[PDB]
Amino acid sequence: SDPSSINGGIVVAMTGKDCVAIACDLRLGSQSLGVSNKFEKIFHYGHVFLGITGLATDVTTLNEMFRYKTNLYKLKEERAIEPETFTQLVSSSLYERRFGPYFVGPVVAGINSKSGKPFIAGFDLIGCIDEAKDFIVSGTASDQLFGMCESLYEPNLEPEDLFETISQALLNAADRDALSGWGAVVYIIKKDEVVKRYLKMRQD
Amino acid sequence: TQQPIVTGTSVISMKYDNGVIIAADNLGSYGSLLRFNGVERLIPVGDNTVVGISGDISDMQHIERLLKDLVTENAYDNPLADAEEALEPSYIFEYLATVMYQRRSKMNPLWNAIIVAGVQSNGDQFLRYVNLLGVTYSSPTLATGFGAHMANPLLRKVVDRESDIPKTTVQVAEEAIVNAMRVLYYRDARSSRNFSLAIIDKNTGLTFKKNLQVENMKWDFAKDIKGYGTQKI
Amino acid sequence: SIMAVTFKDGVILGADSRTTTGAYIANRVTDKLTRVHDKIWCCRSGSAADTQAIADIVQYHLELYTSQYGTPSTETAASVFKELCYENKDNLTAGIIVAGYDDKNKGEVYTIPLGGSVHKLPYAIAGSGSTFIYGYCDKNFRENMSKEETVDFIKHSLSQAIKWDGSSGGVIRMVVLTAAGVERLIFYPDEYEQL
Amino acid sequence: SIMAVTFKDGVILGADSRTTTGAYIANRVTDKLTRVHDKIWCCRSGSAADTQAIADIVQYHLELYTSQYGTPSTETAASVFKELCYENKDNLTAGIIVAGYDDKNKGEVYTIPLGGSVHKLPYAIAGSGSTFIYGYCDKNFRENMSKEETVDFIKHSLSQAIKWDGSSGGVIRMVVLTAAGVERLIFYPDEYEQL
Amino acid sequence: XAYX
Amino acid sequence: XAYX
Amino acid sequence: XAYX
Amino acid sequence: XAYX
Amino acid sequence: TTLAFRFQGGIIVAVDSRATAGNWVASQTVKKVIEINPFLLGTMAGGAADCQFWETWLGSQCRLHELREKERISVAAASKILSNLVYQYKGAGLSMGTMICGYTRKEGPTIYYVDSDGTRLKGDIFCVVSGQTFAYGVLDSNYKWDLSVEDALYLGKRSILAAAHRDAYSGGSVNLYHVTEDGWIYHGNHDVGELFWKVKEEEGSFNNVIG
Amino acid sequence: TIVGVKFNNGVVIAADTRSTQGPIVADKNCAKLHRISPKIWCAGAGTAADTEAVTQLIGSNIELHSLYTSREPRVVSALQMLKQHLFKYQGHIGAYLIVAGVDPTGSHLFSIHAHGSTDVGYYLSLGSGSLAAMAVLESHWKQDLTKEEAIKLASDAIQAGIWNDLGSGSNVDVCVMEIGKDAEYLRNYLTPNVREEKQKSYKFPRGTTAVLKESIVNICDIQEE
Amino acid sequence: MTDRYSFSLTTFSPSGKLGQIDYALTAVKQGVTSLGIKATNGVVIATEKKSSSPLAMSETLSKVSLLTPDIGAVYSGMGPDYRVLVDKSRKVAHTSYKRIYGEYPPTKLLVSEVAKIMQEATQSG
Amino acid sequence: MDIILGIRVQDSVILASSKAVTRGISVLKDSDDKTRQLSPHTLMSFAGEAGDTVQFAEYIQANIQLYSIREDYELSPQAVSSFVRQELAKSIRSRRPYQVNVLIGGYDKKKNKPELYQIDYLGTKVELPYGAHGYSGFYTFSLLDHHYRPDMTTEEGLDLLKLCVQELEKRMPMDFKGVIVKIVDKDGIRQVDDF
Amino acid sequence: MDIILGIRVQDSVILASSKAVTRGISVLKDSDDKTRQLSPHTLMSFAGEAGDTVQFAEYIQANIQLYSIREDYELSPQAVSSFVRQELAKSIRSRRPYQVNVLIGGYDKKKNKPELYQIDYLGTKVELPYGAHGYSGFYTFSLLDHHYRPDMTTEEGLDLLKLCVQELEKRMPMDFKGVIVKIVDKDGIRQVDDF
Amino acid sequence: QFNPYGDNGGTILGIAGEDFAVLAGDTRNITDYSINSRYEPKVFDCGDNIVMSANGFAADGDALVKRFKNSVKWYHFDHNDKKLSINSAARNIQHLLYGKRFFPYYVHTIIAGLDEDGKGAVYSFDPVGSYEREQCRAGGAAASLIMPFLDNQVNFKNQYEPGTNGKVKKPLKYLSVEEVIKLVRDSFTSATERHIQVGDGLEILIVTKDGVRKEFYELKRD
Ligand SMILES: [Mg+2]
Repeated sequence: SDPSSINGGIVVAMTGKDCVAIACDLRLGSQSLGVSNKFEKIFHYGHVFLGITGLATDVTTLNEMFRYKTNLYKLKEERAIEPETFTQLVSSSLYERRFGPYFVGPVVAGINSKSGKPFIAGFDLIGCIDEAKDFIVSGTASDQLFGMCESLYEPNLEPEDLFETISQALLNAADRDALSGWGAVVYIIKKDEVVKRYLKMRQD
Repeated sequence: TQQPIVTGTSVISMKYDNGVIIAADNLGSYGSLLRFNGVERLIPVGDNTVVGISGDISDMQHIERLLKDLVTENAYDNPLADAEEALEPSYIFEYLATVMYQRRSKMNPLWNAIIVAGVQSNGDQFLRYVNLLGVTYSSPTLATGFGAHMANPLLRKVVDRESDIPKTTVQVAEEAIVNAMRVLYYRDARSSRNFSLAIIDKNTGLTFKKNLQVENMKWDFAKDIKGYGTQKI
Repeated sequence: SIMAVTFKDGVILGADSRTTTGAYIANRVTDKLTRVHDKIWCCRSGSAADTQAIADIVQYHLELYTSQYGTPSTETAASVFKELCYENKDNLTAGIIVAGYDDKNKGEVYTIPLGGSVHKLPYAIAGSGSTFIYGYCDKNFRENMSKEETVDFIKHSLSQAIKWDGSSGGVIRMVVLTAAGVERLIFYPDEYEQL
Repeated sequence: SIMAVTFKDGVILGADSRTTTGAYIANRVTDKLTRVHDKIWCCRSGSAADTQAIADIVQYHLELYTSQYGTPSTETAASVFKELCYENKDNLTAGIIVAGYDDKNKGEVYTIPLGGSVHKLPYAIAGSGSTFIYGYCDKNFRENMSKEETVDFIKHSLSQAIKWDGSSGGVIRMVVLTAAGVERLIFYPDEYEQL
Repeated sequence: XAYX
Repeated sequence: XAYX
Repeated sequence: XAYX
Repeated sequence: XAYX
Repeated sequence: TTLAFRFQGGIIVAVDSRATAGNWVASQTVKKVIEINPFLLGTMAGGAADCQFWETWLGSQCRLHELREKERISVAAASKILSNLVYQYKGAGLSMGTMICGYTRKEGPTIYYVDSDGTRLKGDIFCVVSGQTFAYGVLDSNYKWDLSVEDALYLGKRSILAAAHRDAYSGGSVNLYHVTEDGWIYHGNHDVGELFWKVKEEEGSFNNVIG
Repeated sequence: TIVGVKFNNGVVIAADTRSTQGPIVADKNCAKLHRISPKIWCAGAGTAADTEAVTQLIGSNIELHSLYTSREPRVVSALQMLKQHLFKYQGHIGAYLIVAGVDPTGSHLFSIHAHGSTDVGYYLSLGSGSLAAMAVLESHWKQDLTKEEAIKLASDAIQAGIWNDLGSGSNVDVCVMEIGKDAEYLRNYLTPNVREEKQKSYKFPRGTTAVLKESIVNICDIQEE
Repeated sequence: MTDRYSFSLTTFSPSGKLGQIDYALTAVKQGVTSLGIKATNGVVIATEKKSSSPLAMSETLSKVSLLTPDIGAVYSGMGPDYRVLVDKSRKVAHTSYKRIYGEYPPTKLLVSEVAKIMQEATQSG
Repeated sequence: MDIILGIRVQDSVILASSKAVTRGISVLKDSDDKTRQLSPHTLMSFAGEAGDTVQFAEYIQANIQLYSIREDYELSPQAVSSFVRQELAKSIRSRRPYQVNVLIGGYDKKKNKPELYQIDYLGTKVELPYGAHGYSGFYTFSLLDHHYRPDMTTEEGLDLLKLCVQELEKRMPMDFKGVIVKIVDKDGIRQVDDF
Repeated sequence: MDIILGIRVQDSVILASSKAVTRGISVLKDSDDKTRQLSPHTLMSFAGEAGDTVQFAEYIQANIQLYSIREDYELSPQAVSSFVRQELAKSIRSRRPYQVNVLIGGYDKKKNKPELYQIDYLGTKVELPYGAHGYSGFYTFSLLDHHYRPDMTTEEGLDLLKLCVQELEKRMPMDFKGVIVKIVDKDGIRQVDDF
Repeated sequence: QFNPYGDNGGTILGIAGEDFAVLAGDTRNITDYSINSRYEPKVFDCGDNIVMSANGFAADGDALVKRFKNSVKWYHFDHNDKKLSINSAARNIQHLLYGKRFFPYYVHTIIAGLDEDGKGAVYSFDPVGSYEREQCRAGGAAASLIMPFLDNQVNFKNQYEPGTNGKVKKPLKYLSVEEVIKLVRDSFTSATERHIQVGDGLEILIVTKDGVRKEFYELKRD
C-alpha cells in the first residue's frame, strides 16, 4: 500500500580524503516475494553518480529522465554537468511533481571536476536538499544505515579504507531489513578513476 | 471513557535550595467560555504537601475528597498522626498514582494531570507528576498542559540540572514562577490573571498565597501596530 | 469580539486584539480593523487568511471605483464584500462588519454573516465573544448617542465579551469615522478590566 | 433559560416555560422549577427525562433524610444531586441549579454543570439562553439586593435570554425562598417583552 | 426527545 | 490555522 | 517529506 | 508483537 | 517457514529462525521447534508469544497425562488438547500454525497440523511458507517414500533454504530434527548465509544469483 | 524554531539547523534562513521543500520586479506575493515563514502562515519550538533594543527551542538587516551541540569485506583513434 | 476582434531576400553607434546617450542594461524594441535556466534564448 | 468452496463430500473426510467455517452415541435430524454461532425407508429426495430435477452422482480435489472406493 | 487466478499461460490464449483485470506492427519491452490505470540471444532467466531456483515447465484448466500442442 | 475517544559478557515533542543479581517492573529464600506479560544477570511475553539504529579475516567489560545524534558475581 516500501532497497553515500563512495543493494521484490537480484539503483551521467531508492517504476523513470536532461545539458553547455548543478536539477524536477510526486529517495555523489571537492547530497520525494559533509542514507533500512554510518564513519578516510567502512555500513544495515539485500555494489570514486565492487552477502 | 467538561489549565512548579514552589490560575473553563473565576486548584494535604491538579474539575473535586478522606483515615488509631506517622508527600503521590493507573486500566480515567509538591521527613524536596494514563516522572521543574511548552523552558533556565537546586534561593524561584504565570496569561487562551501560589519550605513550612494577580504587563507597544502588513494609517 | 455602532456624528468600529491557533494565542496585539477606503472600514471575524484575502480584493475594487466614479458609498463597499462572500460561500469562513461615513448618509453599519447575506443595522456585533453581550448591547444601545457615550458603550460591551470568551482578549482597538476625519483609540487591560 | 439569585431576605429561582422537540415547542407552559424540599428547590436544564429522574430520586433521598436527621442543608441537597450527576455522567445530560433557604445559612445557590462538578455562587445562570445574558447579568448583579430589585434583575435577565434564544420562551416562572415561606410568581409575554 |  |  |  |  | 514430512525412516522436521516486526528483522536466532518430550516436537508459526506460551503449556498438560496414566500421551491426544484450547479463544485474535510431530507404538510416526482457526488435520506432509499452509513440500519434486535418513534431512534443509532465499520474512538459520522410535534427534543449526554458498557450489543451483 | 526581533535601526531573524523525517534527524546542519533579496531574508518552518521552493520563486519574481522598476525591492512586495501564492493553494503548500528586511521605506518584520494569513510584530516566533521561543521573547523583550541586545534575545529564543523542543536542535543561524548597511548572514553563530570524541575508532583492517567482483567504470566520453 | 493575422508578415521574395529582416537591419543602420571590446580580464560595452531634448533627464533612459549579475547588453536601432527584449531576456534567464539549475545561464545560452525570441518575430503570425 | 451432495434413492441414501480443505490460496489437505457416523444407520456430512465444522459434528456424534448406550436403542433419522436442527437453532442467537451446514443421511429400520435431511447453520430443516450446500447447489438441483427418479437403484444413484461430480469439476472454478462417496442402507454405512 | 510463467533457456524463450477465464464463481472459458504476437520474434503473455488485459495487448500489438511497416525492420525485444514499460508507467498516474501484468519473450536476431522481460502494471521491468505473475509466482521461483540452468535445451526447458504446471495443479486451490505453451526462437513463434 | 496508551520514547541496550552483563538506557522521558524529564531512570536492580528495563509506554513499564519486583519478594517467601535464577525470572516475566495478552503492556522488556553457570545472560521479550536468550539486544525508539552496529561490533557479522577474501569469518570472542562499555557509550552517542527521543543522559548497570554497580554518562540535550 505504502509506495516507498513495495519494492524495497537502500543507497548510502560517504565522503573521504579526495574521494566519494556510493553503494546500494541489488534486491527488487513484490513486498515479501524477491523477484530480481540484478536491480542496480546507482546510475551515472558523466562523472556525477545518482542512487535512487523507492518505487522501482519511478527509479527506472527518473534514471531515463535525468539521462535525457543531462544529454541535452551537455549538447547546449558543451561540458558534463557537475554534482552541485545536477543536485539543483534533481530538486527542480522532483518539486514540479509536488502534488503527484515520484515515490523515490535520490542520492547524488561525485567530485567537482574543476575544484576537486568531494560532494554528496540526498533528497526527500518533493526535492528538499540534504547537503551533508559526512554521509547520506536512503531506503527501507535508512534507520539502520543512520545507526551504522553515525558510529562507523570518521572524516578524511583514504579510498581503500572508506571502501571497508561504507561496505560494512550497507551489509549490516541490509541484514536487519527484510526488503533489502540479495547482493550489494560499491562505487569508489576518485577525480579521474572509478572502481565498482560487488560484495559477498547472505542471500535471504 | 468520557470527555472533560469544566477544565483547569497549566499547573507549574520547581525545586529550590530549601523546598518547592507550585502555582495554578483560579479558572474553570467550559470550553471557550471562562465560566468559573473562583476555582482553587492547589489543595494542601497536612503542612508538608500541596497537590496541584489540571483537567476535569469534577474529577479534581473527587480527588480533593479522596485526599480529605486519606487524612481522616491516617489519624484513625494513630497516636503519631501529627508527628512521625503523618502523611508524607511520597505516600500521597503513590496513592494517587495507583488510583490514576487503575482507572485508566478500567478504561474510565480521572481526566487530570497532577503535580504533588512537598518536603519529606528528612527535609528532601519532593516533586512528581502523574496524569490520566498513570504516567509518572520527576524533574527539578514540572508543568502540565501549556506550562510544559512555555513555563518549563523559563524555569529550566534557573534550574537546568540537579546541581543548580542548592544555588537557587526562594526569592529567585518565586520570581521565575510569577514571571512564568504572566507569560502563560499572554499566550494561553484558557488562562486567568488571578492565581494561587504555594511555597513548602523545610524551615518556614507551608506558605499558601491566594488572590495573586499577574502585574507589570507590557501592552504599550500595541498602539504602534496597524493592519496585517501594507496598512500605514 | 467585533462591533460597529452608529452615533450622532458618524460611526465607531471596535475589536479585540487576540488571534488563536487552537488554545495558543498566535498574536495578542492583532489589528482586526482594516481600511478598504478613507472613511469605509471593516471588522474581520472567522478565518484570518479568508478575511485578509477578501479585504485585500475589496480595497482593490474600491480604489479602481474611486479612479473612475469617485468616492463609493458604504452600501457599495458592503455590496462588493457580499458578492465575494456569497459567490465563494462554500470555500470561505468570513464574518465581516462594514462601517463607513458619507456626508449625505452620515454613519452606516452593514453586517455580512457566513451565508453572505447583507443586513443594514443601527449597530452590529459579531465573532465568538459577541454571543455573551447580545443581552447587554440590546439593553444599553440608544440611537444618536454622543462620541463619549458610544466609546463607553463599545468599551463596556467588548470588556464583557473579552471577560467570558477565551478566544477574545488583549487590547480593545477602536476607529472613529466622522466628518472631522479618522481617529484611532486603544484601551489596555488595566483600564477596561476594572469596569 | 434558568437562574437562581441570592438577595438580603433569601434566594429567588427563575425559569422560562418552553420545552422543545427539535424546532417544535412540545410544551409552552412547562414548570422547570421543581421542589426537592420545603425550602430547597432546583432549576432543570438538559434532558427533560434525565432531570426529572434525578429530581425524583433527590426528593426521595431528602424525604428519607428528614425522617431520620431532620431538615437537610442546601449544601446536602446539592451533594445528593452531584453524586447522581457525577457517578452517571456517561448516561446523563443534566444541568441543575440548586437553591435553598436555611435560617442559619440564609439564601444559598449551587450550580451543577454536565461534568457533575459543584460550584457555590452568589447567583447562577444555565441553559441554552444563559449564554446571551452573561454580559448583562455580570454588569447588573449586586449582593444583598431587595426582593423587588432581585425580581426585576431576573425578569430583565430572562426577558433578554428569551428574546435571543429560540429554545427559550413562553412565561417567566419565579419561586421566592425566604423565612416568610414560598411565593410563586408568573410574568406573561405582554409584560416582560416591552422591557 | 424533549429538552432553556 | 489562525482565527474574536 | 522532510520538515523548527 | 513479533511473528516463517 | 516450517516443514514436517513423513517417510520410511520416520519424520523430518525443518524450520527457519527469523522473527519479524513488520519489515524489521527482530531476530535471526529464534527456536521455532519446541521439544515437548523425547518423542514429541512442536513447530511454531504465527504469533511468537501465542506459539511459545501455549506449546509450553501443552508440554505441562502432556506431562500431567503421563503421571495420571503412566504412559506417553498419543500425538492425536496431545494435538487435540492444543486444538480444543485455541478453539475456546477462537475470534479473540490468537495467531498460531503448528505441526505436532511424534512417534508412539499405538499410532507410529504421526504429524498433526493445529490452527488458531480451530482446524486440526492429520497428514504425511505439512508446510508453512509465507503466511499460507500447504499439504505439500516447498519443492516436492525430490520426494520419494523410501529416502535415506541423511538424504531426507537434506531435502528438509534444502526446502527451508529455497523459501528462506525468496521469502523476505524467512531466513537466519535452518534447525533440523529427525523423529524416530525411541525419540527425536537434533541434527544441528545451519546458518543460511554459509549454507546458501555451499549448496550453490555443490548442487550447481541458484544460477539466477552470481558469486 | 525560527524567530524575528525588531531593534532600533533594523531587524534580526534566527533559526535552528535541524530537519526531521518522523522521529529521525535527516540533517544535523540545515539552512532555514533564505535570501529573497539582498536585504530581504525570511526564516521557514513547515514542509522543508515548500519553504525553499516558495522563497526561491518569490525571490526570482522580486529580482525581475526590482530590475523592471529600477528600485530596490520592498518587504511588503515579498509579503504580498508570498501570501497571495500560499492562499491560492489553500494551505496545501505548508510554508510558515517569518519575513524580515530593510528597504527605502525602513525596517519590517512579518510572519506568514501556510493558509495565507499575515501579521506584524516587534518579535515573532514560528515552528514547533515557537512556544519555547515566545516564552523567552515575552520575558526579555523591551522597546528600543540595541543591535547587540536583539541578536542576544534572538539566539536565546532559538536556544530555548533547541534544548526544550525535540523538533529543534544543533546550531543557531542569525541574519542581521540594519538600515543603510549590508545584511550580515552569521551561519552557525552558536555551536552549542558539538559531538564528543568516540571511545573507539571503527576503521576496519583492509580486506575485511568479502568482494565477489571488481571492474573499472568508464566515466570518460568515446575516445579518438 | 481576435488577432486574425495568423499568417507570416515576413516572406521570401523571388530573389530569396526576407524583406522585413533587411528593412529591420536598415533601421539598425540609422541607429546611434554602440560597440564592444573584449580584454584578457574583462569586456567593455559603450554607446552615446543621444538626448531627445535638453529638458529630458538622459540618466532615466538606460541604453546599457544588466541582464544577469555577470551579463550586460547594449543596442543600436529602435529603443522601445530593445526595452521589451531586455524585459523578456531577464525573465527567460530565470524561467528557462535559474529556476531549473539554481545558477545564472552562461553568456552563449542567454544569447541563444534572446536570438530565439527574435527569430520567432521573423516567422510567427 | 466445499461440495456436499445428498441423493435418496429407493433403498439407500448416498452422500458425496469434497476432499479438499483450503484456507485462502492454500490447499491444507486433499483427502479430507467431511463426515461423521452419528449411529450405525445415520451419517452426517458437514461444510462451513474452520473448526466449527468438526467441533459441531463431533459434539453431535457424542450426544447421539450417549443416547444409544443409555437406551440400548438407535434414534430414528427423523429424531437425530430434529436434535441437530434444535442445536443449530440455539446457536444462531448465541454469542458466537456455529457456521456449519449439514446433510443427514439415514436408514429408518422401523419404516424400512431411506431419509435425507438438509439443515443450514440457521437451523432450517427440509426432507428432500436430493440436497446440496454451497455454489454447487444450484447446478446439482437443476441436473437432478431432470435425471432423478424415486424408484432409482443404488447403482443408478451412483451413476447420476458420478455425472454431477464430473459436471461440477468442469463448471466450478475451484479444485475441490474429488469427492468421498458413502452409502447408508439397511446393512449400515459403507464407503465406495471406486469414484 | 491466472498463471503466466516464462523460462529463457540457451537458444529460446518458453511462455506457459493458463487457459481459464473466471469471473467470480463462474468459468467463462477453458481454452483462452492469454498471448499476442507483437512481432515475428517477440511474444507477450498478459494477466490482470478483465478487458484491460486484451485492450492493452492489442494496443501494444498495433503500435509495434505500425513501427515494423514504417521502418521495414523488427524492433529488438529490449526496445519492445522498454516501449511496453513506458506505456504502463504512463497509465499508473492516468485517470484509470491499465491493471495488466505482462511477460515479453523475444529472440534478438542481431545478438542471436533469447530474452525474457517481466513487467507489472506499475511499469516495473526486469530481465530474468525465469519469471512469473500471481500466486503461482513464489512457488515456481523456488522450484526454478533449484532445477534451472543457463545452458538448458528447449526440450529440457519444456520438461522443467511441465514439472512446474504439474506441481501448480496440486498446490494451487483454483482450477486454471491447463496451460498453452509457446516457444520463441530464431525460426519464430510456434505453439507446443502436446502438454 | 480515550486512548489508554502513550509513547515515552527512550532506548535500552543489553550486552552479555563471559562473567558479567550490562543493561543500559538513556534517562530522557518524552511526550510528543516535549521533554518530561532529563533524568528519570528506566533500568532497575530487582534483587538476586537481576537488572530489568521495560521501555515504551512508561506507565505500563513502571507497572511491569513493580509486579516482577513483587514476584521476586514472594518467590523468597514461598521457596525458603531461594535465589531466583535468570532463566526462572525470564519465564515468570513471560507469564506477567501474557496475563495482559488482550490488553497488552506496550513495552519492550530486557533483563540482564548471570546464568546458574556464572556466565553473563541477557533475555529479551516482546509486549505479549515472547522471549529469547541473546548475547545482544537493543530495545525502544532507537533499536533500529543500534542493533545493526552490535551485530557488526559484538557478534562480528559480515567481518572476515584479511587475505582470505570472505573464506574465513572473524573469530567470535568474549569482550571485556571495558570494551563493552565503550560500545554502549558509542551506540548511545550515535543514537542521540540521529534520534530526537534519545539524549540527556546514559545510565549503565553492570552485573558481576560481586553484585550490581552503576555508571552514568551525560548525552547531548538538544
Ligand atoms: Mg479572555
